Amino acid sequence: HHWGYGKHNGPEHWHKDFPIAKGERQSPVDIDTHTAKYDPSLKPLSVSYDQATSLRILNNGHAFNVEFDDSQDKAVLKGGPLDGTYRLIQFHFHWGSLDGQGSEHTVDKKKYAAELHLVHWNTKYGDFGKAVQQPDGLAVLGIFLKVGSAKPGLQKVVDVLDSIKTKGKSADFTNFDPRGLLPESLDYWTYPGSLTTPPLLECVTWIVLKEPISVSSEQVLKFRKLNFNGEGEPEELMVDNWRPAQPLKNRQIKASFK
Ligand SMILES: NS(=O)(=O)OCCCCCCCCCCOS(N)(=O)=O
Ligand SMILES: [Cl-]
Ligand SMILES: [Zn+2]
Repeated sequence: HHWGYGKHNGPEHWHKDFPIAKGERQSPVDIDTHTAKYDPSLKPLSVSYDQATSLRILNNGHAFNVEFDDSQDKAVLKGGPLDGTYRLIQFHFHWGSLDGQGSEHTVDKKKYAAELHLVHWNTKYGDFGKAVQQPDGLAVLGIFLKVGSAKPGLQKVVDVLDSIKTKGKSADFTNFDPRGLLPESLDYWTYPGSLTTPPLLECVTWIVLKEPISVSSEQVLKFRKLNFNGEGEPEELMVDNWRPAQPLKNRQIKASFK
């Protein structure tokens, strides 16, 4: 009985094996655009993905991960609410069975068709492992996806999904440039949160971009063709692999824009 997104192992069940699920700084959260406050103290955000090196893509039975070589200081995120340097280790998506849902974070309760998460760990901690043991060990850049025009930079990921249909499958995936997944504006909302999947560790400084990127219906449709199950097992389409908004509690969401 592993955690998942179904009726018996979904988000409402996670708290049992991971009690932190009802903790003080859980993610995602609804972003009330009116209560969020512009924060002058925020330094401009710096996203340097020019030397990013993807290695492979994997279907972990929950979503698919495009992994990067974080052994050197290549793809890094800095500035903004962040202190020091954060290194890109991987990115993945959360999407729905329908365009009307899929994103984890919401803006004034609005749910986007999907959400992109670029995961980075604080280099002051050496590696990813030691970083997820720190309140500021991680920084995740979240980008909303809506259905409309196709996103050219995403097609390479799309055409490769066929090779990793089922849980456990992986395929080499080099030279993928994540800069092709970024919207025009770096305007964002930021707050202290956690991983949205178990172990739901509260080590994350979330940075959610205001401007969503648009992908085509055909692109998101292929995401939906993926499987939760492993090869040779009953087909369970990989859809609605998103955790709903959690209590904001003792927190304030700051805006990088006025
Ligand atoms: N293997 S290790 O010791 O180096 O580290 C274990 C960490 C376990 C947790 C891994 C979590 C990885 C991110 C999952 C998605 O999070 S989200 N959706 O972006 O909030
Ligand atoms: Cl199901
Ligand atoms: Zn995620």
